[PDB]
Amino acid sequence: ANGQSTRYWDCCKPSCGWRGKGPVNQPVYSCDANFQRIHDFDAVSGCEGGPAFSCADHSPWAINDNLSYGFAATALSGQTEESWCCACYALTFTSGPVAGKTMVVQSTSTGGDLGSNHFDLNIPGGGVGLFDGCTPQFGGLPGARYGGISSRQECDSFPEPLKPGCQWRFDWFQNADNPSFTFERVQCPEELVARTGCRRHDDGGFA
Ligand SMILES: OC[C@H]1O[C@@H](O[C@H]2[C@H](O)[C@@H](O)[C@H](O)O[C@@H]2CO)[C@H](O)[C@@H](O)[C@@H]1O
Repeated sequence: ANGQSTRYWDCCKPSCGWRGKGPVNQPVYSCDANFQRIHDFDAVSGCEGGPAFSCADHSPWAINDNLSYGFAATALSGQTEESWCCACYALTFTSGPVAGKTMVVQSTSTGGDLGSNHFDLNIPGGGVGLFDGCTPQFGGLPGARYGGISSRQECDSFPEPLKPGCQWRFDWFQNADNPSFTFERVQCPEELVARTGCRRHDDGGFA
C-alpha cells in the first residue's frame, strides 16, 4: 500500500490508550506529567484538562542504519480505529533523504485525515499540531505549531525523556520533511509492545 507522513508530538493521551478500541490484551499505556506510566486507562487526557499525557518512551529510535522502530497517529482509507489500534506497519520511505530506509511503527493514536493512508509519526518537537497538551504538561515545547523545531540544538531545552526522540529526527531521520512510503502490516516486534504494552489478538496471524 501507499501512504504519506507528517510528524508531531502534542503530549496528548493516545486514542488507543482507551479500552474498547480494538481486540487487545490491554490498551496503550498513558503517562503522568512526569513521564511515568499510569495504571488507569480511563484517565482524562492531558489535552482534556486531565492528568493522562503521552509517554516519552513512545519515541522513535534507530535499530541499525537501515531500520528504526517508532509510533504514529494513523488514519487508513475507509478503515476505523478498531482495525489499526496497536497494529504495526513496516514503512519503506520512497522520498526524502531517507528513501530506502525502513521503519516499523505501532499505531497508538488516530489522525484526523479521511480518505487517505496517513501516518503522523510521533516525534518530540515535530510539532504540537491541532492540540497542545505539552503546555499543560510542563510549560510547552518550542517550535512552530506544525513541524515544530527546525534545529537539533533546539532539543537541548527539552525535558530529558523527550530528548532522544527529538534528536533521532536530525540523525537517522536526516530531518526528512513528510516523506512518502509503501507499507504493509506486520506482526509487532516485541520491542514496540514492550513500550506501549498493547498487542492485538490478530497480531500472530502476521509475520
Ligand atoms: O475521551 C473522549 C474521547 O477521547 C478519544 O481519545 C482522544 C485522546 O484522549 C486525546 O488525548 C487526543 O488528543 O484525541 C483523541 C480523540 O479525540 C477516544 O478515542 C474516544 O473514544 C473518547 O470518547
